[PDB]
Amino acid sequence: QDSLSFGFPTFPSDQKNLIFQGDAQIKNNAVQLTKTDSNGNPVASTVGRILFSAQVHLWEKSSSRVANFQSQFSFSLKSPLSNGADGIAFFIAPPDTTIPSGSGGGLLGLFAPNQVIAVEFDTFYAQDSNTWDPNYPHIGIDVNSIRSVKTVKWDRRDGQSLNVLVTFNPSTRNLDVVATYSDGTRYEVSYEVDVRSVLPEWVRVGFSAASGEQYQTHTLESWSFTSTLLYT
Amino acid sequence: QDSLSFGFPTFPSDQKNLIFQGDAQIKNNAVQLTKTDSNGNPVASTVGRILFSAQVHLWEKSSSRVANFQSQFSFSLKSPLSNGADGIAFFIAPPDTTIPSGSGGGLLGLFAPNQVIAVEFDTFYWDPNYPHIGIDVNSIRSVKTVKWDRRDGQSLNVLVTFNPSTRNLDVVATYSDGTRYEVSYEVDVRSVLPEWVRVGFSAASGEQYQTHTLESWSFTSTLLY
Ligand SMILES: OC[C@H]1O[C@@H](O[C@@H]2[C@H](O)[C@@H](O)O[C@H](CO[C@H]3O[C@H](CO)[C@@H](O)[C@H](O)[C@@H]3O)[C@H]2O)[C@@H](O)[C@@H](O)[C@@H]1O
Repeated sequence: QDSLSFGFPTFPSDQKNLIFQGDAQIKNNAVQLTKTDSNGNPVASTVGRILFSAQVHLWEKSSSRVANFQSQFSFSLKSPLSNGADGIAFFIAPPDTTIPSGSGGGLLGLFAPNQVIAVEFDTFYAQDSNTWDPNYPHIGIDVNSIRSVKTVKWDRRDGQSLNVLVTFNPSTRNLDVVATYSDGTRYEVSYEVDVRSVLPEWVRVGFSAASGEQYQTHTLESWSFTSTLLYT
Repeated sequence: QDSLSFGFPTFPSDQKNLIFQGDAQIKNNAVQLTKTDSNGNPVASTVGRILFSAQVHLWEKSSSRVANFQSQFSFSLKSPLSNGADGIAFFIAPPDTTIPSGSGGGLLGLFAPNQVIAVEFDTFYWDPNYPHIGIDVNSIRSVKTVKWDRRDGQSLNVLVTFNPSTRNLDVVATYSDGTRYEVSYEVDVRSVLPEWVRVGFSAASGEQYQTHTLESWSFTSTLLY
């Protein structure tokens, strides 16, 4: 399909178009990328992802067209542990992408010590962070192996939902990420990326989270996505 | 997804979201629901269907909601025969539906000699004369039809639409010259189809054939109150 759109104002249990991976599953009409005990609280050493069944025709060489697309979602994070971890992330990878062996923890079930595009919302520590301020969370644009090729200071607000909007326009190869809270608190970051130089014409779009030594929930509450091939 | 929506201006060779069943394949950036030869000509004994991977939530007994969708598409039909048969038909069956056994001939690969709705364009021998566009709700094939005109090689733009607000399923098939055909049968979809369904097409030809070419297809569905 040149064009594809789908939305989940909410995440009821009887899902069908979502490829749950890892501890991923539905509870309380939402998606827990990270595992969560019986009482709802997050556990440790948990990782999970979910993709949308239908693949998105990212781009097409035969017609020199790239997909102009938008991704709107919302996630709230919760955890007793004073400093939740590690983070959630919207990614775009090849269709057959599966959780990389040992990609848990600060890798967010995405990478392992690929070919991907991602907009991760980290909250873990890095005693060497070279593209952010470690002693403070961050939103990072991950292109291929290069993690956070551009970041923006963020804030982890326990239990509070964060409405985000990932929009990529091929007419500029401009990927914008606008995340905001309930009280107008606004966090953003843009970055020129040529989706073609890093992903196959056909990909899969979805989310990933993870927790290692420490934890937090990564409740995916709503989502919407649209992509359309544009000449050029 | 409470709302699903997709569009294929055309059908290239690299389709990742179509469940090809039977002999349906892609050729000339279109879907050859029925099979053709190396010369691209229709043949005998054959049925073919396609489905859109992503299931469509047609209604929700929970929120008691019903999906308000819409499906447009175009096809043409070629055969060296003057009485080419049997036809192509848009449908909505459960996610597991797969070409029924011995469903060749006029069964369009949609009926065995289920739960499914379908807008069929029968060209074969519902006025047992002129072709007809029929609405097949579940097992009752064609509970409402309208004479139709087969025009070899001519595209037929079709707009099947369902509205939970009146449960009216409307079909509007028109040609280049403007000739328009329409039909619309009341249908409490909840009555025959599970909440989760798949959409797609089907066609076939037994002893009389033709080419069932799906050239494009747009679909959108959104649950409502
Ligand atoms: O339409 C005029 C022509 O009709 C021809 O009749 C065919 C024969 O009686 C015999 O072969 O049976 C077929 C129908 O059976 C199969 O084909 C139809 C159509 O493809 C299909 O619906 C059915 O399920 C089955 O597969 C007749 O069409 C023949 O009499 C010609 O001489 C005549 O001009």
